[PDB]
Amino acid sequence: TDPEEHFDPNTNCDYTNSQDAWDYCTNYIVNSSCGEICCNDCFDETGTGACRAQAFGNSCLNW
Repeated sequence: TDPEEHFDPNTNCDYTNSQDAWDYCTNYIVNSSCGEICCNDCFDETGTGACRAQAFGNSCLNW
């Protein structure tokens, strides 16, 4: 999926930009909160499934 048509931030997200939230989630920007959790917290599961690949096996060693 793409993060464009998918936002659903639970009450622990902060950023309300698709790009910045995604970037940090996907370890693009070193931040020590990334992995599947950061996807889950800023995005529903569907958005998450994409963002997970971009943390899992793109930048972060472990999601």
